[PDB]
Amino acid sequence: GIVEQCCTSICSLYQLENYCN
Amino acid sequence: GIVEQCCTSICSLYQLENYCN
Amino acid sequence: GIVEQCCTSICSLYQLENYCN
Amino acid sequence: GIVEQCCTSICSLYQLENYCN
Amino acid sequence: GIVEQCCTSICSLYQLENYCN
Amino acid sequence: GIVEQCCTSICSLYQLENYCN
Amino acid sequence: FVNQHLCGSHLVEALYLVCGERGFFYTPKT
Amino acid sequence: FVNQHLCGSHLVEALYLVCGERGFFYTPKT
Amino acid sequence: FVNQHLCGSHLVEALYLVCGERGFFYTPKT
Amino acid sequence: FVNQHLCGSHLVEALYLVCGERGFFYTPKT
Amino acid sequence: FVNQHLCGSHLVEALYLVCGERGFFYTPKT
Amino acid sequence: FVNQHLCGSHLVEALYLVCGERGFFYTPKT
Ligand SMILES: [Cl-]
Ligand SMILES: [Cl-]
Ligand code: NA
Ligand SMILES: [Zn+2]
Ligand SMILES: [Zn+2]
Repeated sequence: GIVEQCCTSICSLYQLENYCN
Repeated sequence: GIVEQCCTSICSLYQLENYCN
Repeated sequence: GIVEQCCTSICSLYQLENYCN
Repeated sequence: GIVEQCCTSICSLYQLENYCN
Repeated sequence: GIVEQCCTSICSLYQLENYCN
Repeated sequence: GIVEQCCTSICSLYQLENYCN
Repeated sequence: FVNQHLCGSHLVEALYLVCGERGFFYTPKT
Repeated sequence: FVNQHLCGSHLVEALYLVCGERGFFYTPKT
Repeated sequence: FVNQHLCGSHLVEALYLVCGERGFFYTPKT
Repeated sequence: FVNQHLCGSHLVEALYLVCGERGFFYTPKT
Repeated sequence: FVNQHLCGSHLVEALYLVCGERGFFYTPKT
Repeated sequence: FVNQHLCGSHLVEALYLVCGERGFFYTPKT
C-alpha cells in the first residue's frame, strides 16, 4: 500500500491524491 | 471536530487517539 | 511575492511550481 | 540512552516521558 | 525565557546556543 | 554539491550559509 | 502527557506519533 | 511534478499538503 | 490538489515536495 | 499507544509533543 | 546567520540544529 | 556550532533557519 508505494518505492503527488477523502 | 478543537482550543493526546485506526 | 502570498493569503501547489529550477 | 533506546531500537511515548522535566 | 522570547519577539541562533549542553 | 556535502557527508551551519542569497 | 495546541501539519504529525502503524483518518471540517 | 521516497511522518505531511481540506487516510497496514 | 496557507518553514517544505530534485529558489521580500 | 524508531529531529519533536509545558532534555551523549 | 521567529515545535527543531549531539534543555515558562 | 547529516526536507529546513530573510537556493543537481 501507500508505504510500499511512496516509501519503499517512490511515488508521485498524484498517487498521494489517491488517499484523499 | 478534532482538527478545529486542537487548533482553535486545545486537545490531549488521549483525544487524538480516537482517530486511530 | 510567493512567500508573502502563501502566508498572508493562500497559494496553490501549481503556483509554487513556478519557483522550481 | 534516549538515542539508543528510541532511535536505534524503538521506544514508546511513555519512555519518552522519562526525559520530561 | 528563550522559549517566549523566540516566539513573542525574535532571537538569534547565537542566543539559542546558550541552551546547548 | 550541497547534497553530497551536507547529506551524504556531514556539513556545518557555516557551509550551509554558502547557499544563502 | 500534556495538553496540545496543534494546527496545520502539526496536527497530522501528532496523529502520526499517537497512532503509528495502526494508522489514522484526518477529517477536517469543510 | 516530481517523485521520491517519503517515509514516516514525511509521508503524512505530504498527504496533508496534497489533500488539505479534503482530508486523507493513512493506513500503513492497508 | 488544494489551496494552501503556508508560512515560515512550511513554505520551504512545500517547495521541496513540489520541486524535488529539480530544486528551487526561496526568495522572500526584504 | 504505539512504538517505533524516532531519529534526529523526529525524536525531539516527539519529546516536545509528549512533554510540552514541562520541558525536556535531549542528551544524545547521555 | 539571521534573526528568527520560532514558536512551538520550531523552537525545538532549531535547538536540535544549533546544539546537535552536544544536546540541549528545553525549558519553557510555567 | 555542530555538524551532522541533513537529508531531504531536513536540509532545506536547515537552510531556512540559517538564511531566513536572505533566502537561499536548493539545487541538488548543482
Ligand atoms: Cl507553525
Ligand atoms: Cl528522516
Ligand atoms: Na517538520
Ligand atoms: Zn509550524
Ligand atoms: Zn526525517
